Amino acid sequence: EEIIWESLSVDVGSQGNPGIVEYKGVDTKTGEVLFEREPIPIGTNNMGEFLAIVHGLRYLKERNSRKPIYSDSQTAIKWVKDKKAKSTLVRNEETALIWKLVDEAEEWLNTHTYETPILKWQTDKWGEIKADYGRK
RNA sequence: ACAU
DNA sequence: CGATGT
Ligand SMILES: [Cl-]
Ligand SMILES: [Cl-]
Ligand SMILES: [Cl-]
Ligand SMILES: [Li+]
Ligand SMILES: [Mg+2]
Ligand SMILES: [Mg+2]
Repeated sequence: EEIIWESLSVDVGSQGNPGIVEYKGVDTKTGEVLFEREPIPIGTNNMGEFLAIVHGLRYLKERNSRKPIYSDSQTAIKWVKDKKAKSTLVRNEETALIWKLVDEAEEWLNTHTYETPILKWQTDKWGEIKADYGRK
């Protein structure tokens, strides 16, 4: 398995889980940050991974790009394939923002088409995904 | 068990 | 050590 360098890599980072969630997408080859979401006060790791992939799909579609997306999240790759994010996070006023984003991301997937391959980054062979946040 |  | 997920 060769890395597909002509691709977009996404990943989540957080302070607490559940906690403050952010995510970003980078050029897999150069590491250039192509988008980064403003921190969301309360969410889960998997919600952030999910939003990161969907944002990537929207980013590539808008730019007429056929590049694949790498994610390291087994969970979020499945959620995108299903068009359904099966998060356990409670719905309350503190989690309303992220739940609105998740609901809207599902809605986008149910109203648009894409051919973008969503690929599992093979961390065991390649090391950390290039969008990883690391340690604070 | 696997993945974050 | 615990949390989010299949
Ligand atoms: Cl978002
Ligand atoms: Cl997977
Ligand atoms: Cl591909
Ligand atoms: Li990740
Ligand atoms: Mg990471
Ligand atoms: Mg980390």
